[PDB]
Amino acid sequence: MSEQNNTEMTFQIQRIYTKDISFEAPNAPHVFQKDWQPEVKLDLDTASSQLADDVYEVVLRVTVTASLGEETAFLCEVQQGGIFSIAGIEGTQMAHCLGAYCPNILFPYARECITSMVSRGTFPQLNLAPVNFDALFMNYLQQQAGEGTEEHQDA
Amino acid sequence: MSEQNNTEMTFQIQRIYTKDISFEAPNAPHVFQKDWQPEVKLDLDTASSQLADDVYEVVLRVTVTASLGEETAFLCEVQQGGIFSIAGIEGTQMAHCLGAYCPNILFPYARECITSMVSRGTFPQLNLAPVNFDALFMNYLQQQAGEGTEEHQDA
Amino acid sequence: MSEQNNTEMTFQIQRIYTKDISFEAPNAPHVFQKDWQPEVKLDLDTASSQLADDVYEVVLRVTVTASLGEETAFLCEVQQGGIFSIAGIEGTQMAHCLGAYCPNILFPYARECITSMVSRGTFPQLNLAPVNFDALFMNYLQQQAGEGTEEHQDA
Amino acid sequence: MSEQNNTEMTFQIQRIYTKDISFEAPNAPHVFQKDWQPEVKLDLDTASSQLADDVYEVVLRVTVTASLGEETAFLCEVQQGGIFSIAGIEGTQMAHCLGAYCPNILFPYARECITSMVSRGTFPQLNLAPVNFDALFMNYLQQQAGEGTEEHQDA
Amino acid sequence: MKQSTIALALLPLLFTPVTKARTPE
Amino acid sequence: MKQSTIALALLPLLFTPVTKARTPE
Amino acid sequence: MKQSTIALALLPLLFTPVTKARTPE
Amino acid sequence: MKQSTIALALLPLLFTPVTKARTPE
Repeated sequence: MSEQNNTEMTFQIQRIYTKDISFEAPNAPHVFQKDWQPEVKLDLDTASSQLADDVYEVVLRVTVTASLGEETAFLCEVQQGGIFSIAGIEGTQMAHCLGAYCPNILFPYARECITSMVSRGTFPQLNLAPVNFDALFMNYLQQQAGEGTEEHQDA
Repeated sequence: MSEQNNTEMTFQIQRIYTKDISFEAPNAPHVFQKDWQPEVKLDLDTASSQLADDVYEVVLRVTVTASLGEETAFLCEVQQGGIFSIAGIEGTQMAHCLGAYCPNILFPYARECITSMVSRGTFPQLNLAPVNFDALFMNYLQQQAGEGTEEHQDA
Repeated sequence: MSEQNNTEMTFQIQRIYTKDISFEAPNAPHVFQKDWQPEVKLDLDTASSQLADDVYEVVLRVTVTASLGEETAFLCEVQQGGIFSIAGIEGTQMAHCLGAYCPNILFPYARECITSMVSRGTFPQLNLAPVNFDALFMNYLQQQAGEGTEEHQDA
Repeated sequence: MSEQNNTEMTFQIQRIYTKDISFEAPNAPHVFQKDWQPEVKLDLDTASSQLADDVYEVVLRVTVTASLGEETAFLCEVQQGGIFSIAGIEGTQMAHCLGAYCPNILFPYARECITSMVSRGTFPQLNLAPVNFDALFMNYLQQQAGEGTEEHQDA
Repeated sequence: MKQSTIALALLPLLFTPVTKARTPE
Repeated sequence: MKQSTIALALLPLLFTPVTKARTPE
Repeated sequence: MKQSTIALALLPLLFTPVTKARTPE
Repeated sequence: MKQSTIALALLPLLFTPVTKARTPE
């Protein structure tokens, strides 16, 4: 993380929307009287469709499982679709745009739709934490170090 | 919304929630080219369970099959369940409580969950018109001893 | 000539929509030290307009205050408006229809919109209580009457 | 200036949340029959906050006004706050962090929180196009060089 | 039923009583 | 700052109803 | 024949709330 | 190790519907 890099990139968000939404609690009566301490098993799956030349749909499947041991608390799956314009860049920069940067746009939409569904099933708030796929792709190609908190205030 | 309250009729809402939610837009960005109000179809299934002494959960599988032109727009199904502390009821009116007034409580929440997922899927909004099905049940029940029921708990 | 019953009537939902939103988390970054169910204060306020005849646009302003201990945590507010076509009926019968029933349709939509802004403020689970607002008037307008179990024993 | 690849400067997100939200459809019942020509004004506000040693919360309040010629369609204003632990390597190096890449963190969330209120206010799909501030600040830091093209000819 | 475009009207079968409404095991 | 749990009160001002929900006159 | 959807531009200030964030032009 | 709530991981294929960006092996 010290790179200059060109922008160029012919990018425009065409339309964002929830293609698929789901929330399952078949144990809903029984699970509400349980002590709330779930093992949140995430799942991240990738999907797309070509609508035209340079017009491509980025879908990211975000699937949140919650299990209080053998008791399944719930399952939730939101597949956030987003139509984006891709041109200008090619190779690993285009791969950065698609496999990190474009579903980063879709991340807060998928996030709110899951946490809403949790609260619709009357389970306590489960907000997804910010995952930088982008910064994880910044990790390769080079060496990765990290400075610590120095703790400095003066007046 | 109401029934024959000539007894010690009890009805204290414990809780409303979603045991199952679904929204499926398979043709989504292709079908958005069809910018108009989709042909919407409502469907119902029965499901419920006894949780405790005079405490009973009622579940309605509300289904919305929507289609733009001659193809699928979105498929939106919510199994809206709700626990109610009910007592002081006898005979066929016990079947009316769960077959009219309890689904009547769940109908605003079913409609809302669907309507929200429609707007999230960026389709033209659709609010289901309120029906007094309670009354239609009463007319039929009060002119027969045919107290029928199905054992169905797939929820 | 004049039977004491809901004569004719006409009810249809035209369009439901969020007209206004407010969220203020004054002590937000610091007050997160306090983890429990925040000290709530809901405050219900009125906003209305008659667009045309037989067409009235009903809003329900749901103001929310939430506090952690001795300080305010967050503030939320939604104005869920809804256009409804109401006709035929007149007097106390329509005073209840717009005074309870129409805002009660809009209550679930406002409810989720609050809990959304709470979730966006990363605050504890804040869900509004399920009330049958129509029943609150209905129990005033009905004479309460029941029956009793009868027995006999001669020793 | 961090000329060598190493990643000396270091970033950790503690928390991201909306500290203020406000949607206003002033003419909402009227605005749906009006001419839909959205002239959307963009207005940026900045808010500073220091929570601790090396714990700095930068906030960006994004304002979106939509006007149908002379009549206001709606307003959507979201104060997107974010607690970011930023330290190790100061000056223009850190200025590219806090004033360029940290905006890019909050910007997807601030987009979505606006888009959500628009969708809840039943208006057509509205997404503000992604602007990579950070790359164009590298353009002034030491120019944009390093044209990569790691290509893969295959389908 | 009378499912209509969007109407409850009448359930496909009489829902349940509070009596048992399930297999007793 | 107050301390409570939800609210919901029967509107003391009532709701502003329809002026003659019969004849567009 | 091309157009562009509404977008932001570079923040004409470059905010520096943190101490020691010296910007020598 | 990650001192954060759950946190996602990178993708085996770099997710590319446009062309197909990856190593040829």
